[PDB]
Amino acid sequence: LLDLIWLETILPKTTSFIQMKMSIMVSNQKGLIKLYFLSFLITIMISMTLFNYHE
Amino acid sequence: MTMMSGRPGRVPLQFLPNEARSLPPPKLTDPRLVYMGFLGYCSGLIDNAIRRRPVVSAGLHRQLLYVTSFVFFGYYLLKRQDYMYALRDHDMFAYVKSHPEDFPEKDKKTYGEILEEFHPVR
Amino acid sequence: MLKIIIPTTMLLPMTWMSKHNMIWINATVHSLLISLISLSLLNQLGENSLNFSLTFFSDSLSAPLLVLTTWLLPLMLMASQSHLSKETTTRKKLYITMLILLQLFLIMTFTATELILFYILFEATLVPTLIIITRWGNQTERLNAGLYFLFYTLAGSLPLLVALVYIQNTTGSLNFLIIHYWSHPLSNSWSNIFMWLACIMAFMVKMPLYGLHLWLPKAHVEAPIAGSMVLAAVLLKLGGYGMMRITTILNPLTNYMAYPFLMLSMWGMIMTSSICLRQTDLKSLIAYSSVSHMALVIVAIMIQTPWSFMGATALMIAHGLTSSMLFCLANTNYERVHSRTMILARGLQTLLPLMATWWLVASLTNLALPPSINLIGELFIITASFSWSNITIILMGMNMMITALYSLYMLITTQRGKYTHHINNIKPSFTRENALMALHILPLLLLTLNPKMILGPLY
Amino acid sequence: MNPIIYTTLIMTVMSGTMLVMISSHWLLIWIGFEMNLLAMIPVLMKNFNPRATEAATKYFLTQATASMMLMMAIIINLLYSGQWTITKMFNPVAMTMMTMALAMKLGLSPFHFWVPEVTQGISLQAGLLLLTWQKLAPLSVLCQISQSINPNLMLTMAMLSILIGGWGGLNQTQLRKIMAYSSIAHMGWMTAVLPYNTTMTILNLLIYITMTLAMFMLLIHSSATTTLSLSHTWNKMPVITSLMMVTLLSMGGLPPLSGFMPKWMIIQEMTKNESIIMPTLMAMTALLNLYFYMRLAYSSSLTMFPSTNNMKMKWQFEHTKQMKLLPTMIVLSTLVLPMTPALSSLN
Amino acid sequence: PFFDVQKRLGLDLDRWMTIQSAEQPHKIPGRCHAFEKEWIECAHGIGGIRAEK
Amino acid sequence: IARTFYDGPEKNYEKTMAILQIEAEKAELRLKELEVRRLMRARGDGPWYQYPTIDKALIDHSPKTTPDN
Amino acid sequence: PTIRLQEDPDPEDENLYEKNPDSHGYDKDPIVDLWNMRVVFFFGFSIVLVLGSTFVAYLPDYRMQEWARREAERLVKYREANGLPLMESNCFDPNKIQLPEDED
Amino acid sequence: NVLQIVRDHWVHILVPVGFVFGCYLDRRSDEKLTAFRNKSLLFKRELRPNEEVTWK
Amino acid sequence: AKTLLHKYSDIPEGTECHRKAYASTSIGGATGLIVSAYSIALKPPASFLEGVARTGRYTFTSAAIGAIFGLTSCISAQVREKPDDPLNYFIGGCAGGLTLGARTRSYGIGAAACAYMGLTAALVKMGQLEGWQVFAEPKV
Ligand SMILES: CCCCCCCCCCCCCCCCCC(=O)OC[C@H](COP(=O)([O-])OCC(O)COP(=O)([O-])OC[C@@H](COC(=O)CCCCCCCCCCCCCCCCC)OC(=O)CCCCCCCCCCCCCCCCC)OC(=O)CCCCCCCCCCCCCCCCC
Ligand SMILES: CCCCCCCCCCCCCCCCCC(=O)OC[C@H](COP(=O)([O-])OCC(O)COP(=O)([O-])OC[C@@H](COC(=O)CCCCCCCCCCCCCCCCC)OC(=O)CCCCCCCCCCCCCCCCC)OC(=O)CCCCCCCCCCCCCCCCC
Ligand SMILES: CCCCCCCCCCCCCCCCC[C@@H](O)O[C@H](CO[C@H](O)CCCCCCCCCCCCCCC)COP(=O)(O)OCC[N+](C)(C)C
Ligand SMILES: CCCCCCCCCCCCCCCCC[C@@H](O)O[C@H](CO[C@H](O)CCCCCCCCCCCCCCC)COP(=O)(O)OCC[N+](C)(C)C
Ligand SMILES: CCCCCCCCCCCCCCCCC[C@@H](O)O[C@H](CO[C@H](O)CCCCCCCCCCCCCCC)COP(=O)(O)OCC[N+](C)(C)C
Ligand SMILES: CCCCCCCCCCCCCCCCC[C@@H](O)O[C@H](CO[C@H](O)CCCCCCCCCCCCCCC)COP(=O)(O)OCC[N+](C)(C)C
Ligand SMILES: CCCCCCCC/C=C\CCCCCCCC(=O)O[C@H](COC(=O)CCCCCCC/C=C/CCCCCCCC)COP(=O)(O)OCCN
Repeated sequence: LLDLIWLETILPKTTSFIQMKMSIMVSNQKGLIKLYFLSFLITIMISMTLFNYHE
Repeated sequence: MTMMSGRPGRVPLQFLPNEARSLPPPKLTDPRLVYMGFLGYCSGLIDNAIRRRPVVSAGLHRQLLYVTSFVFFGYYLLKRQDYMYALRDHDMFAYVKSHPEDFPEKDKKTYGEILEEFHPVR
Repeated sequence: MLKIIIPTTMLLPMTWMSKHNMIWINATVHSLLISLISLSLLNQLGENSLNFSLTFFSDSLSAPLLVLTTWLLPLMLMASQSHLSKETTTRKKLYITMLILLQLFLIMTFTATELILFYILFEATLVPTLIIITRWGNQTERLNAGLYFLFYTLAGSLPLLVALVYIQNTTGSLNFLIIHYWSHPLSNSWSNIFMWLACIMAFMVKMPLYGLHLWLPKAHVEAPIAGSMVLAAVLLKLGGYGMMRITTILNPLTNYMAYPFLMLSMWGMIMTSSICLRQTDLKSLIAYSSVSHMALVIVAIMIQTPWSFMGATALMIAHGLTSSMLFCLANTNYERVHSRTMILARGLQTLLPLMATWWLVASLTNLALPPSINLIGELFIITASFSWSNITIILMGMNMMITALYSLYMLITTQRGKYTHHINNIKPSFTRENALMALHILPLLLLTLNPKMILGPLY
Repeated sequence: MNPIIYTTLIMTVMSGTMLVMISSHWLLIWIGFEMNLLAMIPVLMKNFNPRATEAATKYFLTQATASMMLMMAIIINLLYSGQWTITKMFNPVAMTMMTMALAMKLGLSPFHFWVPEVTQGISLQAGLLLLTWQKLAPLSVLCQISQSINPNLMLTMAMLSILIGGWGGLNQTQLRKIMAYSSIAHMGWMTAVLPYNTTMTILNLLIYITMTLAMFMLLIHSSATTTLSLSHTWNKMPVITSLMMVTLLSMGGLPPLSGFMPKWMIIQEMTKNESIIMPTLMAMTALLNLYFYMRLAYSSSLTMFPSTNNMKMKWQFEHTKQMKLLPTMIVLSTLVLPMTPALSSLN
Repeated sequence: PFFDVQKRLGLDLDRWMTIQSAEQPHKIPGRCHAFEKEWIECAHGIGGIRAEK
Repeated sequence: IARTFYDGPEKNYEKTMAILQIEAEKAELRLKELEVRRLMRARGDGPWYQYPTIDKALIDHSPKTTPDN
Repeated sequence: PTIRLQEDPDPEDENLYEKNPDSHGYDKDPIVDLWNMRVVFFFGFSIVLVLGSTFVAYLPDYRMQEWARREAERLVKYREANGLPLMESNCFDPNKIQLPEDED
Repeated sequence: NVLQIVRDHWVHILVPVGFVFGCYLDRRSDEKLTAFRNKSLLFKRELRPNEEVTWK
Repeated sequence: AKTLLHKYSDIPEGTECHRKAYASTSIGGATGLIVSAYSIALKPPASFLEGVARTGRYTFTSAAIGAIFGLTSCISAQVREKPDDPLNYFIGGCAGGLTLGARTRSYGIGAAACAYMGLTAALVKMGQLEGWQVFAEPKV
């Protein structure tokens, strides 16, 4: 219950699962430049509003 | 973020100013030079290994050139590094001397007259 | 101190320029000679340490650990040459090179004056161990074991590095002598609490503390014999030594920051001893016994008393010797029958009597029979803990019972009863194996005659 | 491509970078960037195929958008101060636009999307050039305007680059995409310390370039672009796989290897500025890069994968072309930690 | 980063075009020649940090 | 054994004193160096953090077709 | 082929006793084996254990324990010859301590 | 007769030479830490009529 | 914008719980809108109505988390009469994590989020109290 299951569950297995899910989310881009450049426009607007308005 | 590039009187691409000649040059048995020569020797051994040659015996002239090049570059590298550290300390001392109000000399108390809190271990 | 370091470095070209059939002989002879030379560091002063230079210094805490490392190298070489016989010449030399590099890093780690140098060598010890485990381990799990061995350590040690550099920005130095003389109390603040955690958790992971210990059974079980020997005998102690150095800047915070770790150590000591009672794998039992002994060491370091520090030093040395011997004993039977299941090969006292005697002596030192130094350390720690709080005896005594219960259990399972009928390839013990057991056991017994030599600076 | 034309194009790329790094006028820096891009496009398409054409098109679109933004920032700065000298931007809006343009040129998150694809679409030599030489000019410009950069935006982009590099590299079996995600993470590390100390940025750049050159040369030597192709190298050139494993350990930043020296120097520097949370997160995130380096080392050198029969024929032939600087590159990528104080020569 | 070749060699590749008060053809003045001249002479040699204040 | 393999306590004692002096001087130098860096970066009156301005020798001090500069 | 791969079968482990009935378990070559046994026994049991134990046993008293006993004897003699207390609760002389003047 | 045995046994002096070299380097390192030789308040002493240093 | 952060932080800890909850709701809604914008850009929803639905889902989830966190933390601060205590932020963050788990209808996500958000919020409170800097200015 403790060594083989829950101590595994909390520290190492949770870390592995979270990193794998984040890796899948980050790397699954279809390679279409339309989506990338739309995200670029969103980023440029955000940087102009949230950092450039605060100085 | 750029500390010493704009230091006054600095020539752009000298690598070794004239004033650096006022410093004692590193000895040829400097342990850092010996480590640089060791790096050159390791480069020669790896060059033998990659080319599928007898690692220790194949190129004695080539291994010698590796060691000599590493030592030759390391000498001037050590000279420049020592000069830069000497400049850092020179500027630090001059600035402390020119700003006495920012680095005051305060009277120091003895331990018999400083009250330190005692924390028992139990 | 260079009189130890330079011969160890010279071991590398010596093994790389030796004849194909001379590597083991040369390495063993010269590692034994290096151990003899290192034996001169045991002359310690009392008042202060032996400060060889700005970089290296020797203490009554460092010297026994250094001697144990230099003594463990020849035993590892002796234990490795049997299962590495079929290996090529180049890979055998590479294995010996890994062992030599590990010894060099450990020797420099135990004598570094400055905490960043200690940290760098402390991390450098990781690479040879990882290569040994993942290249010369036998099973497919070794790879996973390697990962567990790596990221548990780094996830603890990366914060420590940050703390260390932070300290040098405010104190101005990380030299241990300066740190000790100019030490100042830690106030009660959240920043101080997190700096305490960053300073402690890496050594906690290395011990390992109960709850952060899952890497140890994997790594010790999947490793080859020399890997297991060095992992249990020396590498774990890297935590303890580290703690004994860094608690000098953590007062008086440790007065209350230590409660969760003390609770974890005592309860998990009970837990791991109990785990040893139901274990099918013989190496796993030894690994969990190491976890329990290291929990006792953690308690000793956390309560911060001279008796506890002395007990922790003695227990570290004694456990290193005993656990290395137990791993070698298990490996002899593994090489006999190619399985680590404890109940497969039974009644071995009938077939291997002298090895049975070795098993018995190792089991006796594991359960801390007087007047062995195992019990000297254990009793000192228990007395200090009783002074800390009288209820601790309840847990401590319980641990003692369970320890004996599993130790003899192992002894009864593998040595007594009747032999397994179908196992007919159990050859007589080789002189190499008997000599390895003797070279483990005799120094341990001789240390009883001069216990102070392992009792540490607080003696 | 004709070898003379190839040499001319390479020297034009280098000349654009040198023009960027020797100019005091914003227009000449812009011209250097244009010249670099113009000569760089054909180098990506040297080996003609649909993938190379797609990679070149994506690269050109990204860099041309970045160049438009950069010229816009220059013009805004000129409008609010009749200045052409690259000292310190006088308008914060112009500074934000310039920082975004330079981040897009470097491939820092969230403008990292193009870096893997392009690196996958070109040859290994083109990838070597793209991941080593193409970083010099924007980083030099960033170093020159370091005092003007807003720390929040730059640090946000750096942390995002480290996180995304680790996470994206975790998912890759192709070696060029692994190198690209490694590059993104290292760029984040470089740009994190830029507002505090440009010498640390230069040191990290040099170390990363050395290790990247070593890895690309080792991958060209053992002509492998996938993990499974690299798993055959032990049965033909074991020394190459051993050197690759050591270099991979160095890239992960493990001490006593060289790759540890930049991070060690950066975290420490950040602690001089009362920055603890960001260095702690940065190291704990670089653990991911170490993980996928370790996985590659497992598949390549620490274990032995099954091979093929025809490999026997390859046993009878040597490598025709020899790399002169590969041994020096490997030694510099691994054994230079004891020479750390020499970094003072970089300021 | 900035390899300052021009000052080392005294070449003047692009410095003739950086400021409004620098040697225009036929001595045609900029609209703000006096102001830029005053600001440049104020800020010369004291560093950017001191010049900003 | 003492005559053959070891020295007297004075050697270790005074070597410790020399080592401690060097280490303490390095610590105070490091603290002073950090303070000097902070002051120079804040005020800009030292040799460090000297960021370039426009060279005044680029100004043309000749009549400009118009009396008012 | 009902098979997945071309592989060598796993070989059986060979007994060093078969070709060398007195094989010491060090090496396949009998001469190397005998000399490895001899060097291990001589340099571990004869050199390190015995001579090292003798060396450690006769280490000079740098911990200064007999010195401390003699110093304690001198102090006890002097103090009980003159009626002084055998030990003082104050480790440092109060006359060189400067306490804060006011505690309220 | 000694040529070949030397050629196959010269690796046996590497570690003893390492030990001797390490001792020499320890002495050299000792030479750099004499700033307080015969200057500590506890061990300061008048020189003998013939000795030049109290330790080396 | 850090103006919303100031609007949240200008009001004292255990006072005006409704206004604290409103400010935190605004911050959460802004975060959810940014998340939905990036998600729609990088993963198109193949329909306009489905994109509007996804934006509403993300923004409502984030705004609900913000409201729950702010209201719970302010109420815990005023009832216990202990402002400047990180455990109020821990309770608020763990309630927000439970809200996230309920919104995604996952017990495991709920527990993990409760723990992690509580610890993060307590850490933010400690950083506010001790002056920890995320984006440190270049002092040296
Ligand atoms: C100096 C630096 C600054 C530079 C920037 C300055 C810019 C100034 C000029 C702006 C004027 C623009 C003039 C010409 C632009 C050319 C556009 C174009 O060619 O379209 C091609 C593009 C692709 O054309 P296509 O491939 O032939 O057609 C494919 C089908 O359309 C699609 O086929 P499907 O059925 O397969 O797809 C399903 C459907 C799916 O459609 C959707 O899912 C979108 C619906 C989302 C619902 C939003 C929630 C509603 C409430 C939000 C309000 C926020 C406050 C509320 C507070 C709480 C409320 C209680 O369509 C999509 O997937 C398209 C997704 C892209 C939507 C718009 C992209 C913007 C960023 C993405 C976030 C979207 C909003 C999320 C919420 C964020 C906050 C608003 O067309 C479109 O994507 C849609 C039409 C675009 C027309 C409007 C463009 C104007 C917006 C420009 C920027 C906005 C302001 C900038 C800054 C303002 C402040 C400073
Ligand atoms: C280092 C050394 C060793 C240490 C490490 C090792 C130990 C550490 C870890 C050990 C295990 C802890 C894991 C935490 C919870 C994991 C849940 C999970 O895995 O979800 C995935 C899993 C997958 O679910 P799914 O896929 O979404 O749907 C399928 C379900 O199976 C379908 O489910 P269903 O339809 O069958 O029914 C589900 C439903 C109903 O569930 C049931 O059907 C059965 C009823 C279960 C509730 C039992 C309550 C009655 C007994 C509890 C008594 C009071 C607590 C103890 C107080 C002691 C007093 C002296 O659940 C609920 O509605 C429960 C909601 C909340 C009630 C319980 C929460 C209480 C929190 C504890 C507060 C403690 C404060 C500090 C106290 C200090 C003073 C001592 O969810 C579950 O199935 C588990 C549901 C039960 C959750 C509550 C159980 C937690 C027990 C206490 C946790 C506190 C420990 C951690 C403290 C640190 C946190 C900040
Ligand atoms: C992996 C380890 C790093 C390897 C790096 C590559 C090694 C080969 C490089 C070949 C050396 C020749 C380069 C310089 C020779 C003469 C040119 C010289 O005049 O340039 C000077 C510059 O000197 C060079 O920077 C010195 C280069 C030495 C680099 C060594 C530092 C490595 C860090 C420590 C690791 C140990 C490395 C071991 C060496 C093998 C001009 O200074 P300055 O124009 O005002 O600076 C411009 C940038 N500023 C103004 C923004 C600051
Ligand atoms: C698997 C094993 C892993 C290793 C486990 C390591 C254990 C580390 C635990 C650290 C022990 C104590 C940490 C800090 C000391 C006190 C903590 C707190 O609970 O005490 C109260 C603190 O008050 C509140 O409780 C605030 C803390 C509550 C918020 C923190 C979240 C705790 C939830 C549990 C998270 C799980 C942690 C481990 C994750 C793996 C005391 O109140 P007060 O005297 O006024 O404040 C003292 C601090 N001052 C002086 C700076 C002001
Ligand atoms: C009467 C019978 C009983 C006597 C028992 C005596 C016990 C001692 C025997 C054990 C040997 C001790 C172990 C050696 C460790 C010492 C290492 C070091 O401390 O010694 C150095 C000195 O080097 C010594 O020479 C050590 C040499 C020991 C080498 C051991 C090799 C023995 C192996 C046996 C091989 C035999 C032949 C093999 C055949 C195959 C010190 O360096 P140095 O800074 O200068 O000295 C400072 C003090 N000064 C200034 C006064 C000079
Ligand atoms: C197998 C056959 C069995 C049957 C035959 C048995 C024959 C008899 C066997 C039993 C003999 C019992 C002897 C009991 C001991 C008597 C002598 C003992 O008291 O010597 C001690 C001395 O022991 C040594 O001090 C300790 C030995 C330490 C051994 C170290 C071994 C070298 C290291 C090896 C590697 C270790 C690696 C790990 C290290 C941490 C006393 O020291 P001390 O009373 O004070 O000295 C006072 C007088 N002095 C100072 C002049 C000496
Ligand atoms: C095997 C797994 C082990 C996991 C270990 C993780 C815990 C490590 C301990 C914390 C790591 C980072 C601490 C930073 C180093 C401390 C140095 C320091 O003193 O900085 C503090 C700053 O302290 C912090 O900022 C640290 C806050 C935490 C940031 C990262 C949060 C990660 C999660 C926190 C809880 C986990 C830590 C304990 C885990 C125990 C092991 C499981 C004060 O500096 P100033 O800014 O100048 O303030 C002075 C005025 N008061």
